[PDB]
Amino acid sequence: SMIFNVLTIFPQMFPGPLGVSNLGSALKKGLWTLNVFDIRAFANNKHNTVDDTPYGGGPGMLLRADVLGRCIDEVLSLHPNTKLMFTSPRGVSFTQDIARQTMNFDNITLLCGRFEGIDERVVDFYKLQEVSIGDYVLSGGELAAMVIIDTCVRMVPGVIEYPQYTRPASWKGMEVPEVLLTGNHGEIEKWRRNASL
Amino acid sequence: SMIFNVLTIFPQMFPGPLGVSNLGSALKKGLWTLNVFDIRAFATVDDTPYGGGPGMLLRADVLGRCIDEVLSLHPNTKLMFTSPRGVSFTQDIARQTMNFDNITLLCGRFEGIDERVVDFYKLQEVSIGDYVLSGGELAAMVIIDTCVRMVPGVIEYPQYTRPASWKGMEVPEVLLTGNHGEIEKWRRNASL
Repeated sequence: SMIFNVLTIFPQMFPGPLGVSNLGSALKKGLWTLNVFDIRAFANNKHNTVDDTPYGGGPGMLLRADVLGRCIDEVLSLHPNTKLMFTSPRGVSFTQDIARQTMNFDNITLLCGRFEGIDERVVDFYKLQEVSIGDYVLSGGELAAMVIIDTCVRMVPGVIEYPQYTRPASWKGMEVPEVLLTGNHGEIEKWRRNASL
Repeated sequence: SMIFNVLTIFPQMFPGPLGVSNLGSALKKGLWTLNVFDIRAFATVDDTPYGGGPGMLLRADVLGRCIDEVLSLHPNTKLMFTSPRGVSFTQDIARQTMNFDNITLLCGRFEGIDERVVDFYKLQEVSIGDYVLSGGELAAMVIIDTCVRMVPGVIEYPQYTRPASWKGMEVPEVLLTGNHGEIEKWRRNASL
C-alpha cells in the first residue's frame, strides 16, 4: 500500500477531491493510504499558535520550526523512511516524470505551507525536497499536495491525444466525422493518428 | 465582484479548498462569486465513444444545455476547459484571465468531452502542468485560487521566526539586530 502523509493546518479540506471516484474507492479498498496530520495539534503552547511574525520585520506570518518539528518527528517515528516533501514555488517543477520517480518510494510526506511559508531551519534540518506544481501563486500548499497525490495514486496498480465523439450523431448541425461510424478499424486508426498530428 | 462558474459532475467537491481562510471569507463577503453548475442536472451525462476506445465521454447535448444556460445568464463569460493539451497556466496567464470579470471553467471527467463542444464554443483549453489528473476539478481550483488572490480586498529570501534556537540551529544573527540596512543587504545576498 502506497502511503501519503499530508501535514496541514486545514485537515478538514481532505480527502476532498481525493475521496471521489477511483481515488476514493481505491482509498476505501486500501490500495493506498492517506494520513492527514493536523499541524495545530502539535503546537503545545498558550493560544495554540502554529505561526508567528518573521524575525527581521516583513509582513505576514510564518509556520514555526518547533511546532513543525514536533509534527514531522511524529511522522518519522511512525514512518522512518518516508520521503519528506514540501510544496513551494522554488521547488522542482512537478511533471509526470517526477511523479514516476516519486513512485519508487512507498511512503511520501507532503508538508503544506501556509501564510508566508515556513521557518527555513525546517527545510535544512530535514532536507525537505521542494516541489512546485507550476509557476503560479496559490493560497497554500494543500491544492499542490492534492495535485501530486492524484497524479501519483493514478499510477498505483489496481487504482485505474486525438479528438473523441459520442452520441448524438448530430448536435447543433455538427456531425461526427463519418469514419467513426463505419466500424472500419483500419480507417479509424489512420484517422486518429492523423488527427493526433 | 469577480464571477467564476464551475461546471462539474462533482458539485459536492466545491467550494472545498476555496471555502477556507481568505478565499472563504472573501467569498462570504461577496468580493468574488462561485457558481457551481451540476452538469448531471442538464441531462446520463457520459456515453461510449464512437469508433471504439476505452472509457466514456461527456455528451455534447448535455454539456450544451449546461453551457447554454450559463451563457443566457452571463452572455460575455470567458469559456475555459481544463485539459492536458491546453495553454500552460502561469501567473501571467492568470493576470490575462483577470481582464475578464466573468470566467467559466468546464471540468472534464472520464476520457474527456465530445470535441464538437470545444469547437462550437471555442473553449480556451488550459493546462495547470504536465501531469495527468483524474479530472478537471483540481485544475479549476488552482486557477480560481490563483486568480481570486489578485482581487483587491482578498489579500525570495529565507525566513525565520521564533524560537531563536531550535535543535541547535540559530537564526542568522543579523535578523535579531533591528538593523534595517544590514537586514536588507543580507536578504538581497541570500536571494542568490
